[PDB]
Amino acid sequence: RKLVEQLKMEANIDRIKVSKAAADLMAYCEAHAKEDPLLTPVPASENPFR
Amino acid sequence: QRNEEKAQREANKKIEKQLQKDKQVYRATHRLLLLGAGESGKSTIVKQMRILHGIFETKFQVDKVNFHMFDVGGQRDERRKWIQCFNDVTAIIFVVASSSYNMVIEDNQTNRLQEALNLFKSIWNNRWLRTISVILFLNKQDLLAEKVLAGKSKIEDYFPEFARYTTPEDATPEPGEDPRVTRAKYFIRDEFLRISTASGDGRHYCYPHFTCAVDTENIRRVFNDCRDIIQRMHLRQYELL
Amino acid sequence: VWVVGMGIVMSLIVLAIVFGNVLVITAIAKFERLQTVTNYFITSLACADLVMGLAVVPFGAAHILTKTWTFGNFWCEFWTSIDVLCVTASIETLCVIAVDRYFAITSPFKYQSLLTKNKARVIILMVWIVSGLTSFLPIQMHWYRATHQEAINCYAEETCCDFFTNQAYAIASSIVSFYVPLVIMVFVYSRVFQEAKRQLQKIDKSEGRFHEHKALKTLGIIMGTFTLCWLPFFIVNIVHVIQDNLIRKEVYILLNWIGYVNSGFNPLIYCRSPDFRIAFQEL
Amino acid sequence: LRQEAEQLKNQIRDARKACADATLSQITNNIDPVGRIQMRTRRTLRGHLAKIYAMHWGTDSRLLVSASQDGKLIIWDSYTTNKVHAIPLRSSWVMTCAYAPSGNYVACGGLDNICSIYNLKTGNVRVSRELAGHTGYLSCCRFLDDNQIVTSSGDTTCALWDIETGQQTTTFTGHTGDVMSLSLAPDTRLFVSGACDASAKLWDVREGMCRQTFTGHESDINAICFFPNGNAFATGSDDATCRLFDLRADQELMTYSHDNIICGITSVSFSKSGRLLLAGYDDFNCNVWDALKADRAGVLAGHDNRVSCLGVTDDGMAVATGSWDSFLKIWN
Ligand SMILES: Nc1nc2c(ncn2[C@@H]2O[C@H](COP(=O)(O)OP(=O)(O)OP(=O)(O)O)[C@@H](O)[C@H]2O)c(=O)[nH]1
Ligand SMILES: CN[C@@H]1CCc2c(ccc(O)c2O)[C@H]1O
Repeated sequence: RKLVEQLKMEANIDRIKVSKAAADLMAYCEAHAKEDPLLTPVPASENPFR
Repeated sequence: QRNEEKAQREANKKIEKQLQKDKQVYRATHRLLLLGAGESGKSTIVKQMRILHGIFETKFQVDKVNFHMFDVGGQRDERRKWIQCFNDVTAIIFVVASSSYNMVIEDNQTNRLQEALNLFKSIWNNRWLRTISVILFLNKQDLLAEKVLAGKSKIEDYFPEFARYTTPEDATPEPGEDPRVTRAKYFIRDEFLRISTASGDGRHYCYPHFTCAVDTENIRRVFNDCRDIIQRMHLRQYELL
Repeated sequence: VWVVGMGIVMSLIVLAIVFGNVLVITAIAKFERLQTVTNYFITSLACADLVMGLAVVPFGAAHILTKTWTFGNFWCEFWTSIDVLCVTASIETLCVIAVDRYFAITSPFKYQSLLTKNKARVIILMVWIVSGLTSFLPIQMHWYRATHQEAINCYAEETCCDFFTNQAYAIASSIVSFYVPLVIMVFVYSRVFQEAKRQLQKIDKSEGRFHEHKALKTLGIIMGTFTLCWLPFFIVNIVHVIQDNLIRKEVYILLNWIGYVNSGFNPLIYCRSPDFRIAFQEL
Repeated sequence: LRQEAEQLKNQIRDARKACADATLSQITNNIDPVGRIQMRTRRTLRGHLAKIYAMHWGTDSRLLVSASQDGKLIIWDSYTTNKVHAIPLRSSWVMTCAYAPSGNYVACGGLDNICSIYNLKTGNVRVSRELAGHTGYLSCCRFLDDNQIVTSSGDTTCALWDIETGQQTTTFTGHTGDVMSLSLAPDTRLFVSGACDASAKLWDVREGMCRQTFTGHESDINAICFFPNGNAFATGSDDATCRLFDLRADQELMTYSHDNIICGITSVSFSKSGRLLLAGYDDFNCNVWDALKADRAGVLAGHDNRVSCLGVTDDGMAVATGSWDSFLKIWN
């Protein structure tokens, strides 16, 4: 009753290929890797916790 | 400026001094947990202990020590994922209605006693509760005596091991109890201990009692068992025995 | 070549004491989970053993080997006071450990409130003060003199070392140092054994059907390893002062050195907790 | 009806299988590895009487709040290591905490089935409201603004509250097991929920209805978090595996698992750039993963007991981990 009606809503949705999503995630990571203090260690002269 | 940090360092001192006072109270109190199946008489027991002096909790004092007894919250029958929180309590109080062998709590489930054994087996063989002792309250003794005294609905109908069982030699009977009643009581008690003693590695033990939830001084029994639990823990830690 | 062989034997007795007590000192301070109320007494005992094994034994070994003393008439008294202080402070810690074990087992509910960090620190300071009072003050005041030509010549010479005392000081030092803690420890351990026996009997009565040498061995390792090594020295110390030349000196030194070797045994008797073993394996 | 439900379920599997062009590993095969990452403890906060089950940072990334089952709720200043507040609690069983985006309020909850809100900027900090409509314990609390809070309880339900009136604006249903975590979107319009029935959903705050369901795991779910982009999320289950899902592709992308690890997972979190996936564990330490390669790149093993919470500052400068030994630690 309730379950059969709910599954119909999620059955018909728009989907894209895995390749596009992977490319988008990789591009975002590559673009924002510069401003990551955990990845590239910050100099000791600009470390609040040091 | 530097004056801001001067006031901040003073704020810590006032706060850190209050925590020292809370060290004494927290370290000098004991916490107990009540467990059992439905309609087992848990609230009746705590009601009697209340007069002596969400979730249901009660605080009382015996001699000079502090005790803190709280219920499990009275939640529905379920998988217990909150049981991991109570991994440092002093002891676990288990209440079981032994006078409910010929009863069903769905309608096609096993008799309520077998449901109590199933719950006890799961609690005893728990990864988190590997160092917590259990105090057993074989509650509702008067009804069980009345059921056995009247001739009907024998134990052998539901538990076929009653015929092959006999009264233990080291089993002191009660003065008012008849031989037909003393045998019935000990059969249920040994049934619960068989699960406990089988998988025990010496870290935790089980303490059985025969109690009536309304007119029995249970307060001394809990206090004495708690003293033994602490004493045994120290002896094991010091390598002796 | 008695010296060449002995040198090594005394030498092992020096390295082992210093190395053995080094692990206990570092492990307790470095790890936060090992800093408990009871561990303070163990730390104090380890410090005392370290001081003794570092200062006393090497000088005695040098005196025994070189067959002469070189420092003079001041370092001799300093070394004597140091060894008396280290011996007296080592024994009295064991009595405190026995007492706090007795308090923990006999009275479980009041044990948490009875002992705290301040009380433990005060007790340790008082024990150290009592130990120091009987070592430096009586020697420096020169209250342990002797009345015969040999002692007078010994104190006149600047190259000879020997221990001469009168009856009163020896008796007082022995009573203060060894005899008083022994009776307390014996009574405490007897009471603890009685409590353990009662608890085991209760356990057996509760669930005997479906289901004490451990206590015997645990108490024996603690008691015998101390008594059988330290009683002979004190009995001969009391005997030889009240009697005239009933025993040779070599026996006196030999019975004295057993007390020094006891410091090696102590960290094996204690510090057997699984946490200690894990820390030692890691480090 | 039963036959119709089974037929509809096959459509979802058929459509998902058609869109699987290639795995994520082959696409990022040529990416140079990050290498070995090592961190050193910078601070250690003490003053908690018992185990710690909650933690949350602030927007300024300087002050944080921690909750313990001793009946206390302490606010720290990690720069100088000085306690600022200590709020006593009516109930000693606390399983969650939160910190308002504006910094004026702090939330709490636990086995008492009641959420509580305290007013920091009054001293005499006291309870402001008590949102008491639930059955079963609470698992997580999050703040949308100064007047909206989302809570997930243990009765397979989630609700959106209203602090001013203390009433439920809307409720979400559909789970068959206890809900254990949630995480708001960066724009605070969508959120997820990891239940104990080995599934996750994607609710809508305005509509109050589910949109998608992911069932890639095989046991209970204990943690969840979003990718900084907002189009992906990672899950940490009772088994040793962590999985990364994608909303647009509606499929599981990549799994992080090791043969040696056989314990559970209690918390997960990402990095500032969404490149590292730090996950806690039950074997007394924490691990650092790689989002695009599933290669371990360091172990944080300075804890003497299991790790129960984990968080990363908004500016991505430090990682704070709590445990059951009542000690917090700041890594950099
Ligand atoms: N005859 C008799 N009945 C008892 C006794 N103790 C408890 N009961 C029964 O217990 C009932 C009271 O219910 P509670 O004790 O509150 O049961 P409960 O606390 O809800 O236990 P849970 O359902 O597990 O939460 C009474 O109606 C009694 O019939 C007893 O000693 N003698
Ligand atoms: C140099 N050897 C001394 C001599 C006597 C003596 C010692 C230790 C404790 C005492 O109470 C003593 O009386 C020994 O360490």
